[PDB]
Amino acid sequence: MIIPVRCFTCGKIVGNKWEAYLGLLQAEYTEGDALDALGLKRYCCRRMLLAHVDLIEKLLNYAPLE
Amino acid sequence: TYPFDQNRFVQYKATSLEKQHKHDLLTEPDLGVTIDLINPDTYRIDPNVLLDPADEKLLEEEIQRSQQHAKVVPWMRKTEYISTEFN
Amino acid sequence: PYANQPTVRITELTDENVKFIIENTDLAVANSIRRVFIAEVPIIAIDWVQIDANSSVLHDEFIAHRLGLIPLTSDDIVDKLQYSRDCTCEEFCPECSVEFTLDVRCNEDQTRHVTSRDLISNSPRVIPVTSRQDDILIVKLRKGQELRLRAYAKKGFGKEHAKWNPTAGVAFEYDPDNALRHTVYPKPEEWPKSEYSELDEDESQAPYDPNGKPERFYYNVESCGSLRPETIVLSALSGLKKKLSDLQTQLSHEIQSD
Amino acid sequence: RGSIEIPLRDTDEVIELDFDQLPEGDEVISILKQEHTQLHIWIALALEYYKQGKTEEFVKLLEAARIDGNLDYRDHEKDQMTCLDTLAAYYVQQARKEKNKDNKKDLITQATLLYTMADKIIMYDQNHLLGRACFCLLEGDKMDQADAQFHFVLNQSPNNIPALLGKACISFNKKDYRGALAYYKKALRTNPGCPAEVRLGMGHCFVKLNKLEKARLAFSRALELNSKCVGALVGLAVLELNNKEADSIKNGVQLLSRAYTIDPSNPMVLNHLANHFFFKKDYSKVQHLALHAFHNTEVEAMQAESCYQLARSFHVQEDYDQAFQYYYQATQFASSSFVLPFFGLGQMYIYRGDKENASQCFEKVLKAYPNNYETMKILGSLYAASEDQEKRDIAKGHLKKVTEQYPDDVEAWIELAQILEQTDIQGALSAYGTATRILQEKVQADVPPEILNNVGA
Ligand SMILES: [Zn+2]
Ligand SMILES: [Zn+2]
Repeated sequence: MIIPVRCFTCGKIVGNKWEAYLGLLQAEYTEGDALDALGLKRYCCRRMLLAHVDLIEKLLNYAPLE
Repeated sequence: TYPFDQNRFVQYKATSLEKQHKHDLLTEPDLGVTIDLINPDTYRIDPNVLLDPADEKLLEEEIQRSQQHAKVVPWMRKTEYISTEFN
Repeated sequence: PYANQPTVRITELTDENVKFIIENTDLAVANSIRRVFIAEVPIIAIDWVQIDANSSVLHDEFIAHRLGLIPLTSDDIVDKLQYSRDCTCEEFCPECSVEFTLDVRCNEDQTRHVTSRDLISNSPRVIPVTSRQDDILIVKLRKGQELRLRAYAKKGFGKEHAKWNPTAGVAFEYDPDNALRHTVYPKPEEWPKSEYSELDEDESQAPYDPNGKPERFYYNVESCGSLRPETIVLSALSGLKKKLSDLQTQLSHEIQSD
Repeated sequence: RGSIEIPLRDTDEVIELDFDQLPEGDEVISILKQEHTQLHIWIALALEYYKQGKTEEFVKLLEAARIDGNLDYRDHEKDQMTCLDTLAAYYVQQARKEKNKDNKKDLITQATLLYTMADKIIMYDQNHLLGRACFCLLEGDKMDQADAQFHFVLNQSPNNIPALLGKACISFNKKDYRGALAYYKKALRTNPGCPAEVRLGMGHCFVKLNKLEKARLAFSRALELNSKCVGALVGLAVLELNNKEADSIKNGVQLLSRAYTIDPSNPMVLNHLANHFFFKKDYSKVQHLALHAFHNTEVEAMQAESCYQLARSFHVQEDYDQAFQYYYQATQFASSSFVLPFFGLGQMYIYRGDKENASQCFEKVLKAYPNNYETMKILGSLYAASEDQEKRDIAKGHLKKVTEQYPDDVEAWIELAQILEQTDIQGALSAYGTATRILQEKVQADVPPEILNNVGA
């Protein structure tokens, strides 16, 4: 839903990289060069960002008020 | 005994060894630069200071790898996220 | 009949990780040190969350969980604070906890990101790592949604909950060339060389060393930032030494009391 | 610039002196002393004569300036000490480029005598420590003392770049290129005035530690600022002369004939032209340049190579008597330079049946690195006979090096079986078995009876 705060497998904080990840993809870094540039080496950290589906952006389409 | 030939000459093409030798540049014991502080009559830095990029790259010691994440592969693709508007 | 004399070399030291080699020593000691890095170095993490108002799209346990995993810069204060279970005071106090507040409301159209930048400590030294790069996202809020809560962080082991684990990943390796054949490759040529392989590119693995012992241990202790990476190691050695001292005290009491 | 106004006794600055002519430096001292000009004009014209490219007049006119220090100048000793600083610094600078009529000590005693008189007015100044520091480089000792005297200029008043460059040559003398390279970075950002292309020494340290991408970029810029410097051109030759495999015309012409025509009195380019011609089979010029590449050099690195070249030219001529002494001088001058002179004396001691010392001199060849050619040297000059594992072990280890590689092995298996007849008899048999057929592919030549005899034995 939202980005996990820590890579489940190892422990590296990945919860501060999602918006950075997407911004680097918007610089049109290739998808693994975004991860190489954020500093995710282990494939266990890389599958945190590659696999993450950011559904909270859809949940925020629904209005509580306004 | 077999009468082995005495190695009295260079038959071997040992020039393979002489050309590889990196002869050090020892033209002057001060490494080709005069150590003094009275000869600098002129100065480059006068307000039109000179800065060539070929000189800019020599200021660094060593800064200049692989790109194998980018490789094009027909059994592999990319990914897709959550926008706001779609089909 | 006595201890071996371990020796250390740091090969790299960043503010993220230490690489170092321990020589002599013993495989069991080196691995127990690895474990203490993972599970018994203390850090400060959020472990109490009183949610006053939450209307984010994430339910309170989810918010609380995420706050738990935010690392805190307890590089020093963790060695000062008591475990709350051991502190003699009826509530949390600044001698056994650090209070945190989060008070955010999205009163604007743009989707407000609540981040660790919004966790306000009561102690300028125990702050979320990304406050001293980007901040850890705790929630995205729509207009009119809010999240007000206060939380306390407390000292804990990575053994209790992973929130208190200080390491991102402990690399641990010994006998890089398999001279001991503790691992037995069916095809030793399909295996790439270790980072620390001393072998040439010709031969695949070191010749079997029958009388050999594992005697250099190559570490890479990567921090999650809650402690400096060299502080993880010094704190794990202190912690393991203290565990053993406590065990010895209890032993001496059990011996003398028989 | 072109002329200076002259302070006269009467009607000062109505009259001027210009430096396009080459006047006599003997009358200058008299006119400066009848006109009673101030001490400043002395150094002013000294600099102008230095702009003309004249190192001798600059140092000789300033010598008589010590007598007229403060006659009537009203306390002008500061300009006097600035005058004598040049006579305490340019003596050491000119002692290195000695001529054929003067020696080194003739300028050392003059750089040591007037330096003490220079420190009588002002001591430990921005340049006085430079003289004490560079005094140790001229004798070849006390490098830490010169480095400690160079460091003091940072704590007094480091108002120039060559005030710090002195430590990098001393870091270079102790084989510390990291500490010298870190000091040569400050030489390019400032870039003060110096005709010696201060960037040349920085391109020298980019040679080591695999920075060929940097040293070329330094030498190229030094070639574009002034093509007159040979130290930026011959360096490219020493980069390229390894590639004697393609475009060799570039190495002979662009990097050897140009450095020679612009500056033929250089033993480095003369040595390199000599070895270039050695491969060309032009021995009539190799020894003439090597004779001219030998008498002008001072450091043993170049002269040991010049004698190695001369002994190489005489060896190929079946002239080993003169080449033995040239090989001996090549190793007596510079022994830890390269493996080549040890190999030359190893191949030389074969002559006159003194092959005992060829083994001792070949031993230092393996200490650097083994060679497919050096293994057969001591294999051929093997004094191991029987029950002698001091020399047979080396023969075995050399034969294991010739056995894997195939440099047209013909007699290698013979020398294999010649040792293995005491050891397992099957190894000698396998060696003679392969040696029997290896002697038939080059020509139709029958097997000599000695091998079929040894195999039947
Ligand atoms: Zn991970
Ligand atoms: Zn308390």
